[PDB]
Amino acid sequence: HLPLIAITRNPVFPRFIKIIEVKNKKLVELL
Amino acid sequence: VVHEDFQVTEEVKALTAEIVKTIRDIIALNPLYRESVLQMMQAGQRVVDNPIYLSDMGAALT
Repeated sequence: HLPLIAITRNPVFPRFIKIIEVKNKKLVELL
Repeated sequence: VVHEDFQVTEEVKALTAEIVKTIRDIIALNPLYRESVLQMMQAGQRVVDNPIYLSDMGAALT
């Protein structure tokens, strides 16, 4: 039960490492 | 300021990608300015709501 992650134009292909940076800090508090 | 654009804004962005890639190539081989500005604004960042201005900046480095 966690809020939906904000993709913000960051497609993540299967078995492919990706980096996400979102200006919103709320994701930082969740992390 | 005429900014006519096609209804299906799906495959046009592909061209834009090539542009920045070419731009990258330039700064990779014939550096002119700092690459930090390129890092700040990215195609995948979505903060670019004015593509014509991005094209103007790309032509500016010419």
